[PDB]
Amino acid sequence: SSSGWTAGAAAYYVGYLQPRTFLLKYNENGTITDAVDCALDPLSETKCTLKSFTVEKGIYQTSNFRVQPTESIVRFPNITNLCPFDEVFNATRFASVYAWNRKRISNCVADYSVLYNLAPFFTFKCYGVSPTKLNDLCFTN
Amino acid sequence: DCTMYICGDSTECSNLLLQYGSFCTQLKRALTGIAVEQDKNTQEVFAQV
Amino acid sequence: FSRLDKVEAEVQIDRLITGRLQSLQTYVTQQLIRAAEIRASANLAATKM
Amino acid sequence: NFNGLKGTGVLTESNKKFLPFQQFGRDIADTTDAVRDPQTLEILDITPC
Amino acid sequence: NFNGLKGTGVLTESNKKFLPFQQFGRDIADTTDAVRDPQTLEILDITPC
Repeated sequence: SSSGWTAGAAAYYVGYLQPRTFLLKYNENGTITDAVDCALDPLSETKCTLKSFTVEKGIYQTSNFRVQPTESIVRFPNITNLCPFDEVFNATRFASVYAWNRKRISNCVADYSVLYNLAPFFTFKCYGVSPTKLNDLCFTN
Repeated sequence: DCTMYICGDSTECSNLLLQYGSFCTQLKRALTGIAVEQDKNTQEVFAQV
Repeated sequence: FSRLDKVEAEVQIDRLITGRLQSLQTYVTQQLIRAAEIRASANLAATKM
Repeated sequence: NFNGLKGTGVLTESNKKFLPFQQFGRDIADTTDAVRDPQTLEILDITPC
Repeated sequence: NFNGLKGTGVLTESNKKFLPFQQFGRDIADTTDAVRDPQTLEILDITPC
């Protein structure tokens, strides 16, 4: 008898939830008695932008309509070169602190992800730039 | 447009402006009184016939 | 938002969002002052008419 | 997004001529609204939606 | 300091009815005015001194 069962009828409905602004009318007893949703109808919008349920005849103003973007496009210089980063970080010899050497870095694409993976790095705190955002911002010089 | 003159094209700024309270809706109401007034002065000076 | 961490970008942006919002107040207040003189000058014209 | 210049708007065909060293077109608002695509030499006008 | 709800005032008997779920009553001014005592289900009535 473990296979095949005769059960009664049953019905159930399921819905999902969205983040919305609702106007709820608490009665004198404090239980919910009326409710409206702003983002359903223009009449609902003008109801909930005046904080009332009955609105008198007249013109009214509500949220400003704006055109949502359809897609995204990113344009960077078409050059594809590796910046001389590792050789700087893997240089056999470093100059003295009083004799610091300044190098020009340009005309290349710099990838900081490979630098992130180096274990013995100690000091990494970037003030004017968020450290995680160095992989998507173009550097003049 | 309070929500866009301040944080135009920035969703997070608009969210940040939301917690500032009933400030933007105050100006939309305040300037509406000025806007509707200009439809009364001319409706009072010129509509005496 | 493309140059600063979210932890204290709020501190930075607040120094920019309060200036713009306070700037918008000066314009609104000036609108109330000006529209009060025009209204007082409209009722001077209405009597003339 | 041009060289990190993130924003929301539309791209149209412009007629203003840019000097070889000029890439950022500003306005009275003193914010960028006219740039040139790095891949080409064409000047693009940017206006909000 | 009801359940951490710090406040000051004098508490009297409240004829207002709370549903068994509801805990804190709020007024138009958006502040607490009635609390349910954990030991006694009777509803208090917060009002400033």
